[PDB]
Amino acid sequence: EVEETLKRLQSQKGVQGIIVVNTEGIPIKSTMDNPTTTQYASLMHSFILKARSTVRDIDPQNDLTFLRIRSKKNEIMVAPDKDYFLIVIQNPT
Amino acid sequence: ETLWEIAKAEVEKRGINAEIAEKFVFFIGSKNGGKTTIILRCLDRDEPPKPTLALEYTYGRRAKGHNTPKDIAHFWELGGGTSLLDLISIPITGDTLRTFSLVLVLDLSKPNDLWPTMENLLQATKSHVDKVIMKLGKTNAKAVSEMRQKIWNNMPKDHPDHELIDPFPVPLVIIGSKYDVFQDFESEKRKVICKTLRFVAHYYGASLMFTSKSEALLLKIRGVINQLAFGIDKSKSICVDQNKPLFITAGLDSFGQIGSPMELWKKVYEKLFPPKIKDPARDPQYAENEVDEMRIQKDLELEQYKRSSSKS
Amino acid sequence: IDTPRLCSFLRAACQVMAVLLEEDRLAASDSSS
Repeated sequence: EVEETLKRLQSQKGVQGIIVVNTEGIPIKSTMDNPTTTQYASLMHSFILKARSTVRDIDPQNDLTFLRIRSKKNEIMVAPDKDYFLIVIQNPT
Repeated sequence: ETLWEIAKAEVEKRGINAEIAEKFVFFIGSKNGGKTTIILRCLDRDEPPKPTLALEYTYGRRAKGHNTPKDIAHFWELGGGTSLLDLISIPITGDTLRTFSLVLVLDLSKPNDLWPTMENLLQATKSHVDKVIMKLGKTNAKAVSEMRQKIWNNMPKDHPDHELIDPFPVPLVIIGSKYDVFQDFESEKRKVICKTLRFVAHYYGASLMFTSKSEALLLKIRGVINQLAFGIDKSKSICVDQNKPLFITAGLDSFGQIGSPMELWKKVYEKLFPPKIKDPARDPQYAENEVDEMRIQKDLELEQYKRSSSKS
Repeated sequence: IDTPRLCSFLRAACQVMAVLLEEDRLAASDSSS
């Protein structure tokens, strides 16, 4: 089920790649080249952690619900997780 | 310094010739052919036969009487035309080829229906043993030349070595199974069977013997090939005349007398007996979460096993 | 990852992405049909 949805998403002209990072920067599934797969997993792992800390620092009884970072080249979205999150990159243009 | 250098020199000098690499024998046969009982009798046990066969492993020990050298004889077997080379290649390694022997068991019930079974298994063993002698990259192959010349000069001991009818570089003994059915065969059928049984022995230079309970020749002859487990050669005369017992000493069974090839087999085959789904779709079935998870599991486990990068 | 108990997250992540893509799609005196 989830694999079919991921394929359908990847087929969308906006989507530039999807990475499933599981064990804290260790992926299992990717639609991207290896150097980018590894770098992207690492960056988004560190990045989401920083956002979660920021929210807890603002209020000690709230965590992250969603995080989006945008750039000229592409846009990246992540969601909070218990064990692992999923990475999506799209071209906003 | 010199203390360990000499110690090293001695363990280097020694190492050519508890016991030296022990021999083992592999049993070619069919499933539920009675061969399991024969093997267990070679182990001198009374245990009921096991149904299954997947390179079953068992062994035993023998002594000589002056001491207990603990001569270990290993036993391996496979039945039916199943996973031919995938399993035959497992218990046979070039390093122990010179110590490896075959025995082939044939159920007398339907020689024709059993022929493709034993033939396919025999071809797998023949092809395999022929390669392993040098497939291992054995540069110092002098031993390979010696052991091959031994095999092909053991049967033509005295008779002029006119030709090697079929170069077969591993010892072989052939025997039937459940001869209790043979007495009930038609005379014409018994005769044509005898032709092929006689031929195949001399063709490979493989001895024959009977199988029973009071018949000690089975244990004796098997014992000889099994590291003298039940005595020594004790070569006896051929019993082609009585045809009631079975025994052939390889070398006395000259074709001109016992047969008196392709035409012989064709003739025996035609006279004796000519009549010789997985549903991966799973269509008449349904499940939603069970099948989705199974698809997920299949992919994740398969990729994990590849990543293990096992050299096996 | 082998367990559906975690694949639920993968489903949810897909659901978020699908909606965002659908939202992204919402872009732009006589006969001009």
